[PDB]
Amino acid sequence: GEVEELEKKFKELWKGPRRGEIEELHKKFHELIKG
Amino acid sequence: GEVEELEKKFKELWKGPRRGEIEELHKKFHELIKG
Repeated sequence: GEVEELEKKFKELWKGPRRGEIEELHKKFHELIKG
Repeated sequence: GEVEELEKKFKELWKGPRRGEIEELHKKFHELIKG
């Protein structure tokens, strides 16, 4: 197990369950790890 | 199950397994869902 898990949960939440709440979390990830 | 799954896998990959590869994926998420 490496990072393929976080990526799969990503495209799986946009196409399946809700979506607006998912991309909202992505914005949080930008303020979570910065760049 | 809603979005708490993607968030947990997030902070779990930074603090546990590798990390540089995780934040790298986050950049991909920005080009994955745009804003």
